Amino acid sequence: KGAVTKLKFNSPIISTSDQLISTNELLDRLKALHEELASLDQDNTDLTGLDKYRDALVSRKLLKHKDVGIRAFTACCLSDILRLYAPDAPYTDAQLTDIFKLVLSQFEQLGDQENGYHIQQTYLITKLLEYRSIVLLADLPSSNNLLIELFHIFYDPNKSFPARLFNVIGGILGEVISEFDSVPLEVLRLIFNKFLTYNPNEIPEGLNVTSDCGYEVSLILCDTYSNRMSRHLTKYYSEIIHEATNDDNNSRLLTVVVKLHKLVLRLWETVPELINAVIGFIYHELSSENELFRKEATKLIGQILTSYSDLNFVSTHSDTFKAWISKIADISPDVRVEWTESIPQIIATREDISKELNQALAKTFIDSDPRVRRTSVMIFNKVPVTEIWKNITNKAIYTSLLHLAREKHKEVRELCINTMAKFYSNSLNEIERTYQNKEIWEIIDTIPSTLYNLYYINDLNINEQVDSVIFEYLLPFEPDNDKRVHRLLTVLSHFDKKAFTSFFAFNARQIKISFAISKYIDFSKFLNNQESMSSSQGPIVMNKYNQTLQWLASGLSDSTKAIDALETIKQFNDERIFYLLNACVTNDIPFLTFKNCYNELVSKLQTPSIMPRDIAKVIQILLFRASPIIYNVSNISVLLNLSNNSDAKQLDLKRRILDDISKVNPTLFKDQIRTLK
Repeated sequence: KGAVTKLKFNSPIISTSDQLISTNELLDRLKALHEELASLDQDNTDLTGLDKYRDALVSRKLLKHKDVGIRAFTACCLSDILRLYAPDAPYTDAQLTDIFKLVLSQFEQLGDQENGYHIQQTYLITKLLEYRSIVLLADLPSSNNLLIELFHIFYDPNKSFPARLFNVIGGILGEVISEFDSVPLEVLRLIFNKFLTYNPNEIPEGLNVTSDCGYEVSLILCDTYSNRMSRHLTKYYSEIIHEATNDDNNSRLLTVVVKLHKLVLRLWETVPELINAVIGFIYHELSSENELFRKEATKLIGQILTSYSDLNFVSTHSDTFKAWISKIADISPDVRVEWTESIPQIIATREDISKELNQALAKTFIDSDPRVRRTSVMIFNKVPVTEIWKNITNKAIYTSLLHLAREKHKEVRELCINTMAKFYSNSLNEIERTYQNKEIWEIIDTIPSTLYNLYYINDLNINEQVDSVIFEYLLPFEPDNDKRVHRLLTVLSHFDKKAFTSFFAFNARQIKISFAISKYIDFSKFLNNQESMSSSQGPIVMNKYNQTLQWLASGLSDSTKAIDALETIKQFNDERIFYLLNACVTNDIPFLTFKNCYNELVSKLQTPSIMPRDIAKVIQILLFRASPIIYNVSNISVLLNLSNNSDAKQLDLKRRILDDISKVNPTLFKDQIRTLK
């Protein structure tokens, strides 16, 4: 009881009828008492001649005093009283609650506008944490309520606390909760909901210095006090699902589970150290009876594998990861698709996995359900070709791709043809060849040959597709004149006998179709003026042109779409269009000017019995079979011996091509030379 320091303050604080103390005087006195009790040392101090104020600083007349100042100083004085006397704990539970219920009022006022006493309030919250005198609130018959109130004060939106106390607030709420074993679910919501209600990088502005207390606090507790929050996180997730399931509403469980997943997703992006607390639940969700939950669980893990994190998932939670990829055989196709729909992002976000993916995708490309196979081929469409050759490298993958080209399913077949097509084009204008990647090229080089084989199954639809596709990726109409032949050879490089026969056949028809469109216009210009409405060939030519238009419309899926197309063109009778069209079939035409007349021809038909749109998509795919593309000026490029020796895999092609181009009929060939002599 005897020390070196002693309380110097010895003035009345309680105002009675006999002896009263004005507000100001009492305010100043409490100020002195406060400033002194703060300098007093815990150990070396009398403390004996202080009890007088111990029983005075609890008078309800002061705790609920009008003037905020008195209550402020009183709270500061009490904070030190608990400090000094500690651990003796002088005040009883009753008196203690009245004090902790007053301090909360201070924290509440600390958020509101300055009452001219924030300094004292700041000292309160700070000292109450430094001396750990705030934990005393944890061991009370009303700690639960005081806890909920404590959090509501800081997490109160209508409040505005300085970024300076953020670290302090996290300490208060941190130590106070670290004393609880079963924190009210109400408190948990308030703490976790911040990860959902507040999401940064949402509004691209100038500084984003806005910041938020509730959020930062949640992070402090989930980071600094993760060891104690993880235990509660499991309770929260478990309690929520529990509450929503028993809920009279049968359409709430699925709505709440989706949020929890989003919460976990956010937690993993901020504090992936707590995900281990509820990682177990998810694990079983995947193999849960209800597929919906399995679908959501699969989608969740799929989103986590695409979010930035200081920690690794497949490394930390490998048990669940294997369960994730194990959904490639899930009974529910929806779960399968939901899975395959995440691969694109993952592959474009990480390269960590290149084994499980190739093993799963291999089965996904041959799954019974068409939906998944479609979502599988979509990969080569969404994710860039580059990332494709880098990540996936499985043999079955490519093979299965080109395999679906001959599949009965249309929607899948169509998408496939187009995909594996553009893929081939981009697989040559970006990725090169090495001593290791060439192991799979034998599949990408056989693509052009494959497409041409589709002409054998004989199908108006397929044929049209192939035609439009080839001249869209494989053999383009740009950019120069040399590179065309260069690639034209790289395309015909890996070609089987059927590929060539069909290749040449597709050309042998071009000269015939050309002889048609040519006359088509010669018979179309029939109405350029009165000629033989019933004179010359009127009764025969009419049925000549009318029966010739069906010829070029017999190789089209919708013949009734062509006969009406060219028929309306006959109605227009515009010499212009007739010129371009005719100037695109007269054979022997500079590839350059061809692209000019063609491009302008299809563009002039746009936005003019039905929309001309059809006429365009019909005449276009009709010209690819008519107009000469490969059998033109390209002859000179190949005519010029680009090789003096070696590279025999090119000379044989030069032969294969020219040898056939000459077989067309030298009927006109051996004539030019004669006129030249």
